[PDB]
Amino acid sequence: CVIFPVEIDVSQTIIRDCQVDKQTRELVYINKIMNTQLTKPVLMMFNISGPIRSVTRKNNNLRDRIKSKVDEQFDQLERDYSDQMDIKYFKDEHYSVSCQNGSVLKSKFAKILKSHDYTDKKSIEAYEKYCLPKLVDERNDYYVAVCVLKPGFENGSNQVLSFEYNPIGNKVIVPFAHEINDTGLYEYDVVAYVDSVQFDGEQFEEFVQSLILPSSFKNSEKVLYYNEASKNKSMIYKALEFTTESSWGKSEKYNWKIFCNGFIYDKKSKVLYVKLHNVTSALNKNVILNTIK
Amino acid sequence: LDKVYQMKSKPRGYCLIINNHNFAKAREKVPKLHSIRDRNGTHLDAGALTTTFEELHFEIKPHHDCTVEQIYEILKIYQLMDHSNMDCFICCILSHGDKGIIYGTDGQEAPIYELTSQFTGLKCPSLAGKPKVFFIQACQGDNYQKGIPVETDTRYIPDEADFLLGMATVNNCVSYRNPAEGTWYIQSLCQSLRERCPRGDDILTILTEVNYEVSNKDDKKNMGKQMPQPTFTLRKKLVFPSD
Repeated sequence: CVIFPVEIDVSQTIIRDCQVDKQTRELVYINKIMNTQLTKPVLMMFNISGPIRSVTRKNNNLRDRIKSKVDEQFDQLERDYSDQMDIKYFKDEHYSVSCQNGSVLKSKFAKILKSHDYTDKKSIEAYEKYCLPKLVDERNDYYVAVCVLKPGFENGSNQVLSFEYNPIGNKVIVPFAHEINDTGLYEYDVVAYVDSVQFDGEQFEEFVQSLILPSSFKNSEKVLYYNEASKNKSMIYKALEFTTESSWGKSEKYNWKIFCNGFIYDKKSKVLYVKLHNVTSALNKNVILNTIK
Repeated sequence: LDKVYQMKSKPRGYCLIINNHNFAKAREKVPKLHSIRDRNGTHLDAGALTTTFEELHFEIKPHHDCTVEQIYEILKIYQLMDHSNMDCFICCILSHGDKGIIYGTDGQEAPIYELTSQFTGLKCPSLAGKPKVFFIQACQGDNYQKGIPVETDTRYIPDEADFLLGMATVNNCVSYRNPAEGTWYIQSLCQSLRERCPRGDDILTILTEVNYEVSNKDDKKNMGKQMPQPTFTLRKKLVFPSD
């Protein structure tokens, strides 16, 4: 009943991280930049628990399959009453990934055999001040994935990237970190699907709580914070709520609950659903977890 | 001097209310219709029309989630029936649709012509000369209707006569259904009916108001507009009094 949706506008960020075997996990990453016709070599980077043993290109169908399993989980919380109808390279032609030991990246950074050269200092210089500092820390481990999507990446499908890596220390670092900006505030637009990890309401209350939800343009709107722990669930999230009135007959009210963003955990399944859709927070950090030990 | 459709019959007439909610069978089979949701809220209108045409002395005859084939049968039934003691026959279809068609639980279309022509004077001699009303709450295209700024406010009779056809929306455009309250057309059709019927106004008058309301209802989101559009081949004022 409609076919003019999602196009050159649907591009938040979709990340899935699941455990493939004993000491191996696969990371699927889909961001805005990966879905656009790049004309120049683009660089992006993040943190991974361990080192990358292989990199591959998955099919875009994967983007919608991940955003569904998640968007649905947070959808059973909402009450939207809107009107409906009836030293370790991984080269390739298009990209080039490099996975070095966090600290090592700082010391050698300049070295761009990943061919992000012609961007010269006037371009790399930037990343050392606004991103790099937010990728390396007192825990010199934390491997840094260095990716360099080179033009041509657009041709064909399979824009999604996948990283087969070996977790060091039972740690999992779902990459939410951004590029330190002058302003001080960060906007989040991401959905995540990580599994085989143990809950942790200490760092989730912290995050969710520092979330500033979008406005529904209603004076009556109140943003509540939640912390439920149902049967096989435990959700930490914030919703924007406001009551509405009938449009015809009786005086029946309609309590809305929308813009739900937070973390939902499946106590049984041991899976973690993340949803930070267009929410702002002064907190620009990564979510670290522990693999079911 | 004058003329008005006879409405005396205590049991005015039947009211086949085909309420379609689950389009699962369709999301599977018909490929194009896999990204199709269910019509949530339809129930509010189903209970809305039932309440309305109740005080209006109509013997409502509700029908679950019907598939095209069932619908046709349901209609082929109330066609061989006698309606002599009945002075009016109403049919309401609620479900998804497209260009002059009404999807069923299954997922295959069903041209309106093939539904409404099932009750001509020939096919049903019993309803000949008696008003046959049809209200079709469904989509009729993928296009959204734009909204322009008004800045104001003994013998033989034809075979297809006495027909009233209420279209939730003009053609090529979309109908709007709200999960919490119900659907615009159907809700206005009632709020406007259930109120104007006491003061004795024909349906043709009442539908003009309905066009007024739904024309004001705006799809806050995608700047949408819905514009109902009836069609009739009636011969006298259609009006039903109550108590």
